[PDB]
Amino acid sequence: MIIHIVGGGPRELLPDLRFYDGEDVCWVGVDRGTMTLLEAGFRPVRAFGDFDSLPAEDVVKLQQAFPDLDVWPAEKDKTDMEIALDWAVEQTARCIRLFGATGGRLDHLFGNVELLLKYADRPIEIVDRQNVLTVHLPGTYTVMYDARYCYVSYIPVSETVAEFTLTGFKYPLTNCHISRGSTLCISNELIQSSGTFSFSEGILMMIRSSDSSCLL
Amino acid sequence: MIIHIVGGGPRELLPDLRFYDGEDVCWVGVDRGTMTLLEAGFRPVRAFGDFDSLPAEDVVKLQQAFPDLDVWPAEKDKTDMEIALDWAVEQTARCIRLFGATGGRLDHLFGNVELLLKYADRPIEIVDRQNVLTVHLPGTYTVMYDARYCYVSYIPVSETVAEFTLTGFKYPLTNCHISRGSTLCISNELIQSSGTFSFSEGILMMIRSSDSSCL
Repeated sequence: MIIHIVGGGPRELLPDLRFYDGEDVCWVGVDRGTMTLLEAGFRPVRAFGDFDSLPAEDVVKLQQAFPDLDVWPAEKDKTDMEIALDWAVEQTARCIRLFGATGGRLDHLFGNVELLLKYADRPIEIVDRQNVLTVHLPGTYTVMYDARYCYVSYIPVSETVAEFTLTGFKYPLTNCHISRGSTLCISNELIQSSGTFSFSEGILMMIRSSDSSCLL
Repeated sequence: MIIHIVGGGPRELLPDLRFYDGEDVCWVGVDRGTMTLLEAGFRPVRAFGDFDSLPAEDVVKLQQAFPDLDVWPAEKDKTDMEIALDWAVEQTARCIRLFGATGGRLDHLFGNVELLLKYADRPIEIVDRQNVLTVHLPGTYTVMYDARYCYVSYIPVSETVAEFTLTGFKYPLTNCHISRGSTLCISNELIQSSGTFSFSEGILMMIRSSDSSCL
């Protein structure tokens, strides 16, 4: 099972959700992200937020389409994405992806990254038309060739990240010691069909991205 | 002196740069940022990056009207933005602002935030059409009401931020202990003409922002 949560960030930043759809995918709406789901003809198994966050005409379209929708109201001192994710991480999904979680007010993106950090031991991705962002605890992880992304960047979240090691990339790294501030960001490119990154200590962010140029 | 660096992030995210120009402003181009400056009619005192990195017509357009532009090539394991800021920080400027540093590839944004952190003792802002993002070491800081921004958020960068205190805000805090992962993001609003934030240990990010619900 895979859980795809669609929040209410700027809409031009969303990928085409049809390419993220599949029979193991359960869709969840957050704020006006629910309207995006309706437009794709997907039924959210669940939605989170208040209806004040949608235009009146949109609420009419939503309740018309799904009169029985299970909506969970906004909670004090928590964002709608947070309550959605708090629930999602209890469902034993193989992967959770957050869409509509980037762009606009930067405190939203950064708050969302803090959620990934809070749940660093869970498989959660932030995804937009140009990026997939993930955070990781020590271990060994795979990276598979993906047409959507040419660039890979690693950024230390913890003060240090020990024994950082890459296989399959343009620039090789083996047992590299990483200190935040001294190492700002490591840029690289998956050259082989697949590769790994691993580290023994700390907390590490990976961003795989693309841009207009990325069409090699 | 004020240094304004224009990078190559999505053009639509830039505020109107005319509002950020001044006699004391030295503009600096990074990547495609240089084209944005030329279109705006501001000649950069210096540019960072390679011409290979620019769209074909742009290299003509730039080398055609501004051939004497002082361009400094990319360096080893450093972004163009990095080398530009490394230089800017050496010039003893009162303020350094990075435009075209948000949106698009998020590795650019996050890498730029790491630059701000390396230089946390320096007055540097990341700015776009909806945000001003700064990072801060222990101290007491004044925040001035600004019509452009009706939201103010605080996010811990260090594991802990100690003795965090707000004065002049809609949701007050006094001598609060902040733990990253446990306090994810402090949303707020400045409700006086000036307010303060202070903390005694750690590193704290401030984001002042706006959206369509700012009156």
